[PDB]
Amino acid sequence: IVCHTTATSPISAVTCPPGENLCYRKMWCDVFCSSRGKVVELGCAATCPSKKPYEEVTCCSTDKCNPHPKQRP
Amino acid sequence: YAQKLFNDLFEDYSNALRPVEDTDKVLNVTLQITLSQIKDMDERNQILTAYLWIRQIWHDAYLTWDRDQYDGLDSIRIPSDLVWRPDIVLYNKADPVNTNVVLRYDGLITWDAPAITKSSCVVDVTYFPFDNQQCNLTFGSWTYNGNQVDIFNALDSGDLSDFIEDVEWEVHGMPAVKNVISYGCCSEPYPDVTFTLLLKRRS
Ligand SMILES: *[C@@H]1O[C@H](CO)[C@@H](O)[C@H](O)[C@H]1NC(C)=O
Ligand SMILES: *[C@@H]1O[C@H](CO)[C@@H](O)[C@H](O)[C@H]1NC(C)=O
Repeated sequence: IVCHTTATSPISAVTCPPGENLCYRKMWCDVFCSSRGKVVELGCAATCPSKKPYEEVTCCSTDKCNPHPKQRP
Repeated sequence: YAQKLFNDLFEDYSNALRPVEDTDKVLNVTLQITLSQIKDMDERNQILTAYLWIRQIWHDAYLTWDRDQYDGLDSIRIPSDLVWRPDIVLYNKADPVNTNVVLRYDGLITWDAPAITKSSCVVDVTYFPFDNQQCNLTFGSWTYNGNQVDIFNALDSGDLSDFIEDVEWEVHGMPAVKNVISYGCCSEPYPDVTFTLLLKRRS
């Protein structure tokens, strides 16, 4: 699978590992949140990460499918 | 005198706009802390209080002068609030005294400055010795992406050298790491270095 990963500067596309089939999106909060909205971690995962109390977490199984709120897939 | 060097570099310059020749190239900055003292390891709130010196170095394309023809004066010290600064702050904060900068003939600026920081620490203990405490210190700009300002550590350790051996707390490591933070608001990532301090104690 090809996912966006945020480990990279600038943000770009990577082919996930073997077994890590899903692309995900994670968003929690800094308290820069007010000032610069929401911190985003994009990447790959084997199973969709269960996580946290406060999220805007999203899985997908398509190529392309976890972009930052940058633009559209 | 250097006051006619300082005549100045400052009618066609005020600290607002980044001193690059045109906007969408990048101004890098070298950053390193020199840990001086562990003021208090507040164990029961997990807050570390620390005294530090903060090295920041960068080029200002507008503050250049040819030395030979200003009677060869290499460089001047001038007010930090008077030159563009990467508004580089502490990201890791939980809860600082103005100084001056060594500007060079080639428009290179060297700003050391001292800080007090209350930053949060975390325990998970083994990596034994009996008690390690991790205290991260994360620095990055307050107003500029890595596409306006990229920020590099001077080396992959935080400078102990003039560290001042506290009696109950023992710096075992202070490695540095460089990351980007995405931030759903927008607009390129935000570069940040993390000095990571690991202590233990004699019983
Ligand atoms: C920023 O730093 C890199 C090396 O880290 C350097 O190659 C680059 O030229 C610097 N930026 C500019 C605009 O020169
Ligand atoms: C400290 O920072 C490093 C890298 O910046 C990271 O591996 C570690 O999880 C951080 N510790 C805490 C408590 O955030």
